[PDB]
Amino acid sequence: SIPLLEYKPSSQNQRVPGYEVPNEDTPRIYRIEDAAYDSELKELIWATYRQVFSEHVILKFFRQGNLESQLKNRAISVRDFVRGLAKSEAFKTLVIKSNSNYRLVELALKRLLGRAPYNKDEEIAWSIKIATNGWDGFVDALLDSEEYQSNFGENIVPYQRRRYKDRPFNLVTPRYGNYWRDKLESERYIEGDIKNFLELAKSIEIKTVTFTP
Amino acid sequence: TLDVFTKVVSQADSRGEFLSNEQLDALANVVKEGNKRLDVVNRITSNASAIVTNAARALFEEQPQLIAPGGNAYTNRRMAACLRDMEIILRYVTYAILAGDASVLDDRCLNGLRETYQALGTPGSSVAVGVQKMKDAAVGIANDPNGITKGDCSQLISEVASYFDRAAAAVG
Amino acid sequence: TLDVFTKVVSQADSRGEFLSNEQLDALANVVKEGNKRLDVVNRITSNASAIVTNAARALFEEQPQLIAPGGNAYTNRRMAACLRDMEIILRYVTYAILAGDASVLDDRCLNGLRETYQALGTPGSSVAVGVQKMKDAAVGIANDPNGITKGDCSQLISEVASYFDRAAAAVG
Amino acid sequence: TLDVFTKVVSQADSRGEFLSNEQLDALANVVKEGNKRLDVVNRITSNASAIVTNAARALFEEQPQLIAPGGNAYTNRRMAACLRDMEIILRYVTYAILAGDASVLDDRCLNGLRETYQALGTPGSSVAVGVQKMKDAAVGIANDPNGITKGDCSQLISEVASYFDRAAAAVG
Amino acid sequence: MTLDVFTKVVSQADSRGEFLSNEQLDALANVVKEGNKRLDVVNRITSNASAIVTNAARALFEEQPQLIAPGGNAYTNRRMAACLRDMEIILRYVTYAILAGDASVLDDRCLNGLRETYQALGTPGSSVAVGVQKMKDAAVGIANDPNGITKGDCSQLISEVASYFDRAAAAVG
Amino acid sequence: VKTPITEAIAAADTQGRFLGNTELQSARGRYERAAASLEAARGLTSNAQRLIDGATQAVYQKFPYTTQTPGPQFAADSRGKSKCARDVGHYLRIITYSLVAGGTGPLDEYLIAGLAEINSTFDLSPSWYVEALKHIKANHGLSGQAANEANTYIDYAINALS
Amino acid sequence: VKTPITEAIAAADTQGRFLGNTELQSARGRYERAAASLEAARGLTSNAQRLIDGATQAVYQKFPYTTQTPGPQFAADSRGKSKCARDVGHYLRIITYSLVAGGTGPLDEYLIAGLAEINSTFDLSPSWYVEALKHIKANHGLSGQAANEANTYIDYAINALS
Amino acid sequence: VKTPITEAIAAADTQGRFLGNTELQSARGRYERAAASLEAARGLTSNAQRLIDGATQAVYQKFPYTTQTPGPQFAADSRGKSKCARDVGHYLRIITYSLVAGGTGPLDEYLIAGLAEINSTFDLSPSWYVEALKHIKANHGLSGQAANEANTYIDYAINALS
Ligand SMILES: *[C@H](C)[C@H]1/C(=C/c2[nH]c(/C=C3N=C(/C=C4\NC(=O)C(CC)=C4C)C(C)=C\3CCC(=O)O)c(CCC(=O)O)c2C)NC(=O)[C@@H]1C
Ligand SMILES: *[C@H](C)[C@H]1/C(=C/c2[nH]c(/C=C3N=C(/C=C4\NC(=O)C(CC)=C4C)C(C)=C\3CCC(=O)O)c(CCC(=O)O)c2C)NC(=O)[C@@H]1C
Ligand SMILES: *[C@H](C)[C@H]1/C(=C/c2[nH]c(/C=C3N=C(/C=C4\NC(=O)C(CC)=C4C)C(C)=C\3CCC(=O)O)c(CCC(=O)O)c2C)NC(=O)[C@@H]1C
Ligand SMILES: CCC1=C(C)/C(=C/C2=NC(=C\c3[nH]c(/C=C4\NC(=O)[C@H](C)[C@H]4CC)c(C)c3CCC(=O)O)/C(CCC(=O)O)=C2C)NC1=O
Ligand SMILES: CCC1=C(C)/C(=C/C2=NC(=C\c3[nH]c(/C=C4\NC(=O)[C@H](C)[C@H]4CC)c(C)c3CCC(=O)O)/C(CCC(=O)O)=C2C)NC1=O
Ligand SMILES: CCC1=C(C)/C(=C/C2=NC(=C\c3[nH]c(/C=C4\NC(=O)[C@H](C)[C@H]4CC)c(C)c3CCC(=O)O)/C(CCC(=O)O)=C2C)NC1=O
Ligand SMILES: CCC1=C(C)/C(=C/C2=NC(=C\c3[nH]c(/C=C4\NC(=O)[C@H](C)[C@H]4CC)c(C)c3CCC(=O)O)/C(CCC(=O)O)=C2C)NC1=O
Ligand SMILES: CCC1=C(C)/C(=C/C2=NC(=C\c3[nH]c(/C=C4\NC(=O)[C@H](C)[C@H]4CC)c(C)c3CCC(=O)O)/C(CCC(=O)O)=C2C)NC1=O
Ligand SMILES: CCC1=C(C)/C(=C/C2=NC(=C\c3[nH]c(/C=C4\NC(=O)[C@H](C)[C@H]4CC)c(C)c3CCC(=O)O)/C(CCC(=O)O)=C2C)NC1=O
Ligand SMILES: CCC1=C(C)/C(=C/C2=NC(=C\c3[nH]c(/C=C4\NC(=O)[C@H](C)[C@H]4CC)c(C)c3CCC(=O)O)/C(CCC(=O)O)=C2C)NC1=O
Ligand SMILES: CCC1=C(C)/C(=C/C2=NC(=C\c3[nH]c(/C=C4\NC(=O)[C@H](C)[C@H]4CC)c(C)c3CCC(=O)O)/C(CCC(=O)O)=C2C)NC1=O
Ligand SMILES: CCC1=C(C)/C(=C/C2=NC(=C\c3[nH]c(/C=C4\NC(=O)[C@H](C)[C@H]4CC)c(C)c3CCC(=O)O)/C(CCC(=O)O)=C2C)NC1=O
Repeated sequence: SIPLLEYKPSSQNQRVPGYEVPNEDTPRIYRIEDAAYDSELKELIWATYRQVFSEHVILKFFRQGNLESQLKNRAISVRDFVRGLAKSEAFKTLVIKSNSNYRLVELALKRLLGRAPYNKDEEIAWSIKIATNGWDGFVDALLDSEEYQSNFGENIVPYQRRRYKDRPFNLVTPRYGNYWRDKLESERYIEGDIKNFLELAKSIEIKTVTFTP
Repeated sequence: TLDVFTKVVSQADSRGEFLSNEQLDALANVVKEGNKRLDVVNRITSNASAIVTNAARALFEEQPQLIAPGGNAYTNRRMAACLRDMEIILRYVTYAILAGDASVLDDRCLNGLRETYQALGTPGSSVAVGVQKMKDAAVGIANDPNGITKGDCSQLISEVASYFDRAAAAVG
Repeated sequence: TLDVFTKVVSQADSRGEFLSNEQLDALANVVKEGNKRLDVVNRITSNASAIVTNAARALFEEQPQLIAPGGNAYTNRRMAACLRDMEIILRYVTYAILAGDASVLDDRCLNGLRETYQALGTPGSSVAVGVQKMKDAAVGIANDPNGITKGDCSQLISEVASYFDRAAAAVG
Repeated sequence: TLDVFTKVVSQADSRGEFLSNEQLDALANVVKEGNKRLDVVNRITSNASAIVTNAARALFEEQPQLIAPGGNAYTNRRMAACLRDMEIILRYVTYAILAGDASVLDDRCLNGLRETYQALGTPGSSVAVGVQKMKDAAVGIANDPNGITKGDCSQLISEVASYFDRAAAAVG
Repeated sequence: MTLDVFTKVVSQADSRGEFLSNEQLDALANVVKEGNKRLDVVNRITSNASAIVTNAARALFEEQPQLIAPGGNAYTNRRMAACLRDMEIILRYVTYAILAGDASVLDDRCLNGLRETYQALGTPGSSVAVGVQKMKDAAVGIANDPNGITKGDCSQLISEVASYFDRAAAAVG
Repeated sequence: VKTPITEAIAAADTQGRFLGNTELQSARGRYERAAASLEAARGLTSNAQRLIDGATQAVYQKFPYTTQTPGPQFAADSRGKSKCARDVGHYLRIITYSLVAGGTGPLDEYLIAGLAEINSTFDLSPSWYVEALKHIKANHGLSGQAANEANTYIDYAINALS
Repeated sequence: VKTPITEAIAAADTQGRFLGNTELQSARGRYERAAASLEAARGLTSNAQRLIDGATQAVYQKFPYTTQTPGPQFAADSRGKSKCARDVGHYLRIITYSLVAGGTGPLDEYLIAGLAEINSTFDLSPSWYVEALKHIKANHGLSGQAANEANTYIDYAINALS
Repeated sequence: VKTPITEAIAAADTQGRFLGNTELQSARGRYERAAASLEAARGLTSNAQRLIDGATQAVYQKFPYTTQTPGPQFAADSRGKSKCARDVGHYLRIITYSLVAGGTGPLDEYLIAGLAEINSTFDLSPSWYVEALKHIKANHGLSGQAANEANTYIDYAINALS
């Protein structure tokens, strides 16, 4: 509804042209229309798992059978396919329970758009939309952004645009945040403590009598 | 992205009062000097590529260690970085001249240039000399009258010399 | 991604001179030891999954508190993190053995592992110990002759023990 | 004898370069403000004799032993001696405002004046109490507006008083 | 594709590969003279944009009452809004074409798939044409009357606007 | 904000190219338009106290119930009528802002963004300010081409209310 | 193609809004500019046979080897010189196109897109047409403000070659 | 950089799998190719001063105007000819680099990336270095399989210039 918070963009490796003509350490950025085979589509369906979830969370239970079938059929465009993984409640429990709203901006830019966030003030800018539009509505506004649709195009798996000397993003950003880790240490269940006996100590009634002489 | 007009607008919005009379008197002067502003901006983009190569030669002579091996601008790939990106200063400078304000210059071409070089290893000082070699030629291109009507624009050309000096001192 | 060859190339590019004769004499030796490099790397990937499970049991015995509740590797999802991941050290180690250089090992599997754990709560020391349990078994797998011709590769196996020790000490 | 026009030549000769465009924009402001100075200068010289005695109505009233028997302004040619050269301060300060640079002031009132003023026996510090009283009357006349179109004259006036302060520093 | 009256002549003169002829520059010099009347007509529509959407909607939904009646295609408040919102989109692409002076922008955005999209949607094409034809007699009538303005006859220019709605109407129904 | 100078700037920024003659001709169009628009702003600033008195009394005579009905939203009490002249006094600033800026930037950024969002909550009927602006449209007293420029921003605000 | 009329159109299309006064002022900047640009196009169309004869002979005297060196790329044979007047005869059309259109649209769509792409393949040095246009820049015979407007497009093509 | 060892590495990285026999056979294709390529590099490093003297004089006799025409871009002055032997002295390094690396990595990363980008700006005609490399292609003096290996990288640079 309301137009977005105006954010200043910083200098970033993809924001400009760079005259690298295809370097080797650059990704293999895949396309659906090349395949014509059983064979090619299994590799292409694996690299999109490797982008949006991460290698560590690429286990079989999480994977969706219906979505994989669609790509082979070709009924759904790969850009329409990534919407399945971002609005998947198997994905949603792993990342939305554990990450705050401002980290949820940063993780979606870092994976889906394949770009670093510019500044801090633009994760604030995208934040209002997510709370009101939901997680699905913020993802929907990110994939239908003009920036995403022009540069990745219609059928090309997400990837990092320019990384001349830049950290891989899967390695760079943890699935969960530094905040949610501190809760895990707080509910560690320390052993032999005085704190777990505090709720038992108040239930016991003690009467004390003092004599003065 | 701000103008001279929206500079006054966003300043008058914060006080929450109507636009005063002398502010409209000052903006009426910007209308009168508006045609001289198109004289200066059109002269730079016509000489855009000629002033990139000419400032590059004067830079790479006077610091020869750059295109020498081991230098930051040695190989042909990086070199096309430190040559074609000299347009990007001029792209955002002539935006700011036609805007008449330094807001567009600040949040695109100034907000992270002194940031991005520590991770890159590009020397900050070398770039400053380069933009400062653009400034004395960009002022000199717009100064000389050949086939235009004579006017006075020294109060306007000093804005252009301020814009390069804003771009230079924010990095080095 | 660098080789032993492109290590010499990018070093000779910085000086800007031709490739010297003894550098070509040294690289001719890498051609002669090139067939010993293929066998060692091939052997590891044949015993890849057997050395992940075998180093996992020796880790989770000797630190029992990990798969005990409250531990960092307690639940299966986390557990399939610490276990599958152990291939990713071996994925980037055997890249570096076949490359003969530690550049591919450094910017993928070494550049943020000691970074990513403070936000994760995983113990860096425990991970380091696990990789050090891979090293004495990966060297021992490539050491023994059974059905291969006998040769000497102690000057080459020490590169593999250096690669795990590079991977271990950069985290813990 | 130097100027504003000639001193920006003389350092430009010592570096041996052509005059830059921002030096010519500097001199264009000097021509622009040139008309006011002639107007300012003419008011000092027309009230030149009225300043000196009105300074002598306080130079001697504040330090009254000077004209009392014993002081160095006592007898009549001694009294006419400190009106003979009270005006020579005004004779060369008006030359300094005309030239626009104090380099013609420092050869005549500032060069050997502090040497004679201990050779003669006159109080040197008792001059600069009254040259300040000239400056209080000089900038009062030069600023006052009667029958003259009004424009800011702040820049000209401050550095008119700087010439009197240089005229008081090298005597005291 | 987005074309002008000028780039209409340019792309036509590019295909023959010859220089621009003198009478073509004489004709385009006339478009400069009628250029200020073109800004008179375009500014008058967007000022009365929302007033002519609601006024043409009531005249449509009276004279076909079965639409907002239940079972109709524009019955529920959602579809209704879409239909209401859409009637600007004809006017958005018409006043683009008036200021362009050419029907190329009108054709490839608002005309290229409207008669396409309705068979899958169930919306009635004929009714829509009527809705646009109820805009046309009011949009011409808004730009016709002179209040506090110089009086000149552009009748040769207003007929372009009546042609643009008739191009938009007949391509659907 | 939106200005046909900055409209030429932000368009040339996304393409990553210099200010050609395409963006340059958009500047002049803003420049000579200001001379028919700045004295269009001088006609409103000189008549400031007339119009906010005129439009406020025009609202009460159009809607006679808004002075009688008890509620915070209405103008029954004194602080309602104190908030009455504040609101239409706030409209005339942005019209003079958007006339001076020469675009619908300040009308976008300061008035109509979320204007239909708040009026559902505070049950302020937008047809109140429609009749308020229509009194200013007929009684601003401006003449000639400049008056016309001012009028469009009045009509651009009305279509944003509806 | 790019035209400051259609530049105002395509900008208002992505925002999905009507033609406000922001896009409208970009139109009359194009309109007035045409009256100093259409007789800037009439100065070139009347002098059509002069300039393509002048620029072609100016290239040969600047580069004397291009008439002597044997190759298809050069102008040693007759069909080279027949392709010489075709090329500079093709440049003057687009300059008259982009002067009449009032933007750098036809220069973008018809000349400079892929112009640095083909010259690497056919080894046509771009400095040949630099000196060709610079003869037209000095000898087009146009005068006044209109000539200056016409000239930018000559200088806009030169910076695209380099 | 690109090397058919690292080509096998970066391909197996994106699939996230171990070095199978698919990537392993790409290694020994690089290994036994080096023995016909390392003495192909020894033929160039021993003849270093011959070829840069030979190719520079071959350019001047092919293009006789490049010694006479006044300009920085040309070789009229002494510092032009000093920059002449620097440029072709820089080409022979990368050919010996890309022969030793066994791939077109150093030719990609150090020479041809942005090579067509700079030559439009400094008006250095690429056909100058085409005839420079073609003298090295005929004057190398290499024989056998090694000559064939050193012959492709010369031709790979020529197609990158054109
Ligand atoms: C130039 C005067 C100096 C210089 C520059 C040089 N730069 C790079 C690499 C990059 N520069 C940028 C810069 C920007 N990105 C932006 O968005 C903006 C604002 C619009 C700027 C100014 C980026 C992103 C890079 C990385 C590659 C790329 O262009 O995408 C290099 C290459 C360094 C390397 O090791 O690869 C060089 C050499 N060099 C000099 O000597 C000058 C002093
Ligand atoms: C209200 C009592 C005070 C106030 C509110 C106010 N906030 C903003 C701007 C933002 N508010 C947020 C808040 C959240 N984002 C979240 O994700 C969540 C949890 C789900 C919350 C609570 C954010 C991110 C912003 C930045 C912009 C945005 O809307 O997306 C404004 C607008 C200010 C502006 O636009 O500059 C206002 C008015 N401010 C006050 O004045 C009250 C004191
Ligand atoms: C109204 C006069 C008639 C009418 C219309 C009606 N339209 C729809 C649904 C859609 N209409 C569009 C139209 C456009 N999309 C474009 O991009 C353009 C060019 C700019 C146009 C004109 C689209 C995309 C939809 C569907 C989804 C969406 O709008 O977001 C409906 C909805 C029907 C339904 O069952 O959903 C209706 C009813 N209805 C009539 O009876 C009139 C003749
Ligand atoms: C966007 C396209 C466009 C351009 C380029 C443009 C320029 C332009 N510059 C003008 C004037 C002028 N331009 C200058 C500029 C200068 N004189 C000097 O001696 C200085 C060195 C220099 C400034 C640094 C002067 C002095 C005038 C005199 C007339 C005036 O004040 O406008 C005028 C007045 C009207 C006319 O010339 O017909 C035009 C048209 N107008 C346009 O519509
Ligand atoms: C290519 C280089 C690379 C590496 C190595 C890497 C590791 C890495 N391991 C992670 C989590 C993890 N890492 C482990 C591993 C361990 N935890 C334990 O308990 C054991 C002690 C230890 C293994 C020995 C586990 C179990 C998780 C999941 C933890 C969680 O989900 O909170 C995460 C965050 C979530 C993820 O995407 O899976 C990263 C980024 N990322 C990289 O990009
Ligand atoms: C990429 C797929 C691939 C592999 C894996 C490969 C390995 C390989 N290792 C070989 C030799 C060899 N490999 C070794 C290796 C060793 N001997 C020891 O005792 C040491 C412990 C150890 C090194 C650490 C030795 C000693 C030879 C003898 C023959 C030679 O020098 O190549 C040979 C020679 C030809 C043959 O065996 O038929 C092959 C094929 N060739 C291939 O095409
Ligand atoms: C052209 C620049 C110039 C100046 C200004 C100048 C001053 C000057 N003043 C002098 C003496 C004097 N100067 C003064 C002035 C003063 N003594 C006082 O008691 C007062 C405080 C004060 C005046 C305000 C007097 C009274 C004498 C005579 C003292 C004596 O004869 O011993 C003398 C030494 C004797 C002489 O020739 O008359 C010199 C050289 N000479 C120069 O060439
Ligand atoms: C050599 C003979 C000569 C004189 C004396 C001279 C003075 C002179 N002063 C002028 C202006 C002026 N002069 C002043 C001076 C001042 N206003 C203040 O309020 C300040 C206190 C003061 C400076 C300290 C000002 C403000 C103007 C306004 C016009 C201008 O900028 O020139 C002008 C402008 C033209 C005119 O007045 O007709 C003249 C003629 N011109 C001559 O040819
Ligand atoms: C009812 C039928 C009718 C129409 C349509 C009409 C329009 C009309 N607009 C005119 C002028 C004009 N119209 C405009 C309008 C604009 N210029 C711009 O750049 C702005 C974007 C735009 C306003 C938003 C301008 C600037 C003029 C200049 C002449 C004048 O002031 O009237 C004139 C003056 C006389 C003439 O052009 O022959 C006419 C006739 N006259 C009629 O009798
Ligand atoms: C700077 C431009 C600007 C304007 C004009 C503006 C108006 C504005 N008026 C409001 C409420 C109001 N507006 C009015 C005004 C009126 N109601 C009546 O009964 C009368 C008919 C009419 C006045 C003639 C009243 C009485 C309220 C308070 C209503 C409430 O609290 O529910 C509100 C919501 C609450 C608030 O913050 O006070 C806004 C945002 N806001 C802006 O930012
Ligand atoms: C509409 C804009 C436009 C231009 C200008 C254009 C030029 C153009 N000139 C070409 C060739 C050519 N261009 C020239 C022209 C020259 N060579 C010389 O020797 C002289 C120095 C110079 C003329 C002054 C010649 C002789 C050829 C044929 C070269 C060949 O066939 O290899 C070619 C490649 C082959 C072709 O289709 O004929 C193009 C594309 N193409 C375009 O679409
Ligand atoms: C490491 C691989 C590598 C090479 C080879 C290379 C060449 C190269 N030569 C250049 C200029 C030049 N190149 C030459 C060379 C020649 N011009 C002539 O006239 C002769 C025909 C010819 C030599 C035979 C000259 C004279 C210049 C200076 C031209 C100028 O300044 O405009 C330039 C642009 C300016 C510069 O930094 O000096 C580059 C980038 N750059 C690289 O990174």
